[PDB]
Amino acid sequence: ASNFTQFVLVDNGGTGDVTVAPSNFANGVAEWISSNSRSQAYKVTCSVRQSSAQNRKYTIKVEVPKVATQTVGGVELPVAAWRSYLNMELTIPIFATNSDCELIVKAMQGLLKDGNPIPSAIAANSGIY
Amino acid sequence: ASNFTQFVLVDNGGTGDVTVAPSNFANGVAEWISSNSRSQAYKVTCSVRQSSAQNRKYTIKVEVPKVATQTVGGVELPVAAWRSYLNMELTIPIFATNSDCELIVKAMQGLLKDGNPIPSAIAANSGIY
Amino acid sequence: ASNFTQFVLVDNGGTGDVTVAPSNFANGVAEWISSNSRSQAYKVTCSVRQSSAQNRKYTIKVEVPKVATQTVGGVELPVAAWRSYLNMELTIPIFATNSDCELIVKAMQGLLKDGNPIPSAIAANSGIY
Amino acid sequence: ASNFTQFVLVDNGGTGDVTVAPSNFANGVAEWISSNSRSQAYKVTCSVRQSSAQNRKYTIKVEVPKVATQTVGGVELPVAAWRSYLNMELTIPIFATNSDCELIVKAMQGLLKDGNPIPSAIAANSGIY
Amino acid sequence: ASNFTQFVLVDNGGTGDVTVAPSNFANGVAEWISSNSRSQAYKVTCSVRQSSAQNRKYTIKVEVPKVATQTVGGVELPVAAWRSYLNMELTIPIFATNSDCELIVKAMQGLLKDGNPIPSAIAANSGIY
Amino acid sequence: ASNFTQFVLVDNGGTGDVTVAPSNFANGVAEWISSNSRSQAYKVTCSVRQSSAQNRKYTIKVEVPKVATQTVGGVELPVAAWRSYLNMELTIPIFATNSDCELIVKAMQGLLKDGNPIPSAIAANSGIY
RNA sequence: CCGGGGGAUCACCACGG
RNA sequence: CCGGGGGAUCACCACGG
RNA sequence: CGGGGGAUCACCACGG
Repeated sequence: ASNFTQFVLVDNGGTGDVTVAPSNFANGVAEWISSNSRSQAYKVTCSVRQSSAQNRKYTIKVEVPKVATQTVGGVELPVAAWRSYLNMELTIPIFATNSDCELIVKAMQGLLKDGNPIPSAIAANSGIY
Repeated sequence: ASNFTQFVLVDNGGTGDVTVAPSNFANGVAEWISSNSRSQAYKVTCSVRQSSAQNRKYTIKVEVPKVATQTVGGVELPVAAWRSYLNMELTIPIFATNSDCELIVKAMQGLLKDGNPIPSAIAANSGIY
Repeated sequence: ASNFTQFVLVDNGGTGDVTVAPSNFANGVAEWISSNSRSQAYKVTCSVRQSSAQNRKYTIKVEVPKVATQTVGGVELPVAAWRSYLNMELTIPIFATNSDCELIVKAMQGLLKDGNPIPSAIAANSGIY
Repeated sequence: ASNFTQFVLVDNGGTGDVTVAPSNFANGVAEWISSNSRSQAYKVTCSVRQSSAQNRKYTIKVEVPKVATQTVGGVELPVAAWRSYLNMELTIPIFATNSDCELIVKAMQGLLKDGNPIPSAIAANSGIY
Repeated sequence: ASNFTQFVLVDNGGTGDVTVAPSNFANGVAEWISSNSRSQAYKVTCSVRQSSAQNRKYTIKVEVPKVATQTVGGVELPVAAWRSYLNMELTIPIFATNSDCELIVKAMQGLLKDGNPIPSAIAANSGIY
Repeated sequence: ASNFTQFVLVDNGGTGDVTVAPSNFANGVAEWISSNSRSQAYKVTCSVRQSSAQNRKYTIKVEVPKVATQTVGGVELPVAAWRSYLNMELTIPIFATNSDCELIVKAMQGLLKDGNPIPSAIAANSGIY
C-alpha cells in the first residue's frame, strides 16, 4: 500500500474537523497541511534517519495556527495571529521488534488520553501538582 | 485539582496493563515510573516553564523498555540496546486560552490515533512511502 | 504533605473567585498562575533563603492584571492593559519559634484587615490623612 | 475625616490585642507605634509617591519585636531581643479605578488568608514543598 | 499518594517524642524539621540524583541538637550547645529491582537494631573490640 | 563487654535470614561478612576516630549484593552492576554523654523505621514527591 | 554527529563536546 | 563528576584524579 | 548588604 495518506488531526465529531493531507516529500521530509492558505495552514512533518549505528530517530513536527485576518496597508490578508509548535524526537534501538514498537505507540497514546495528568494540565494552562 | 496521580500508560485491555505512578518531584519536574528496576521501567517526566517573553514551554520525556527477550530483573547491557527515548517539547504562545489549549491537545491525540500514518509507520519499524 | 497546591487568591463570594494553581518550582522559586491566557493571568511567586547568619528571608511577589483585548491590524489578542505589582520581603531571625511566627502572620493579617488605615487608603486611590 | 488613627495590628481575641497609634507624620511618612517602651514597640509606616509618569507607589513597613529584658551590670532595661522586618512596595497605574483598587486589596487579603500556602509556610518556619 | 510526610524521628514512647515535618523542597532537597526555633530544630534532608550513567545516589543528612539557653549581651536566646551530624550516601545500581532495594532497607535496619554491635558501641562512647 | 560478634543483618523472620560475622580487624577497622564469595557477600565495616579537637567520628560502610537473577558462586561482571554501597559518617562532639549518644542512635533508628518516608522511597526505587 | 526541564519567528540558531 | 577509616561551624571546604 | 531608588517586575543603575 502506502502510509502517506491524509488523516484527521483534530477530531471535532464530523463537524469542524481539521483534516490534513500529503503535500510534500522533498528531501525525505514527509509533509501534510490542512486545506488552507499556506499562511493559515496546520502543518505536520515527519522523517526517519539512522541517527547512530545502533538506532533510528523519528523527528515529528506539528504546527497549530490561531487564524486571523490582518489589515496590512489598508488591505485584508489571511494570517495566523500566532502558532503553537510541537517538536518531538523518538529514538528506537534497531533491536526493537514490531511488538516492541507497538508498545511505544500505545504508551504515547496512553500519555495523552483524555483525563490523564499531562493532557489535563496542558488544557488548563497549569503545571502538575 | 491535583493532577499528579498514577495513570495507565499502556492499555492492554485490563489484563497486562502498564500503570505508571508518581516517583519524584524534585525541582518541579514531575516523574512517574512503573514497578520495575529503574533499568527496565517505563518512565515519564513533565515540566513547564516560560521559555521566553511570549512563549510557555512544556517538556515531556518518556522512556520505554525493549520487552522482547527481556530478562526480568536482570542486568542487560548495553543500556542503549534495551531502551527507546521520546523527547517532546510543546511551545504555546502566552495568548492561548484554555480552549486554544484543548484544541492543541486534540491535535496531539489525532496525530497518534490508531491507524494514522505516523503511529502505523513507527509500529511497523518503517518510514513513509 | 504539600503546601505547593492551588488556593483562592481573590475571594469574590463563591463564583467570580480567582484561583491560582502551581505552575513551576525551579531554582527555589515557587510560582502559581491563574487559568486561561497566561498573558492575562494573576501570578504569585515565593521563596526563602538564609539572607545572613541569623536571618531567614522570604521574598513574595504578586501581580494583578487589568484584563483587556488588544486590537491591532484587525487582529485581537487577550492581553493585560496594565499590571499592579506587589513585592514584599519578610526577615525572621532563626531564634523565632513557631509561636513567634504565628504572631508575625497575625500582624500581617491585621495590617490589611478591612477597615484599617492601610487597606482603606489603597482601596481608595488615597494616601494617609 | 481621617484614616491616620489607631487600629488593631494583632487581633488576639479581644484582650492581648496589639494596638498601634499615630505617632508622627513628617515628610510624607505616616508612622504608628504601639504603647509603652518605644524600645519594645511594634512599628508601622506608610507612604505614597508618584514613582513615575503612570505609576503611583506605596511603601509600607512593619516591625514585630521579640520582647525581652536586658540585664547588664545589674541594670535591667526593656528591650527587643530581635525584630522581624516586613517591607512591601505596591505599584498601581494611574488608570486604576476604585474598583480596580478594591480588587488589588482583595488579592492581598487572599494571599495571607489562614490556611493558604504563604501564611502557612511562614507560620511554620517553612518554605514551599 | 505522597511520601513527603511527617514522621517521628525519636520514639520515646508517646511522651517526649521528637516528630519531624516537611518544611522545604527547594532545589530538589527534601527537608524536615522539628517543631522548634530554626536554631534549635532537628533537621533531616534527603535527595536522589542519577550520579552516573548506571546508578543512583541517595544523600541523607540528619542533625541532632543539644538545646540550651544562652545569654548574649544580657539577653537570653534559644540556641544549641552543639550538634551531632549524620551524613550518609547510598549508591544503588539501576539494575536493582524493588525486592533488591527492600534488601538494602532491611540491612540498614538490622545494622542499627538495639543490642547489635554498632549501635551498642555508639551508645557507650566506645569502639568495637 | 566485647561487641565484635556476629549478628543478623537481614531479618527475614528466622527463615532466610542473613547473618554477618567477624572477618577482619586490621588497622582497627572491624569487618563482618556473610558466607559468600567476596563478590557476592554482605559486608559491614566500622571504625571510630577523633576527627578534630572537638569531634569524634564513626565511619560505617555496608555493601549489599543485587540478588535478582544472581548466579550463586558465579562470576558476575561488571561488579558495579551487582552491588550497592552505603557510606555513613557520624560526627559526635566530645561533650556527648552516653545518654546523648543513645538519643542519637534512636534518631537513626527512627529515620529508617518501616513505613517512614526515606525507607519507603528507597524500597520503591523512587524519590520524594 | 552527540548533549541541555537551551532559544525560535519552527526542518532553524547559539553554546558545550 | 569520581576518590579518601579527608575536615567542618554541616546541602560546605581543601586535596588528589 | 542599603535606599519612602526605577521597572515592562525573580529585572536594572547609583551606594558599600
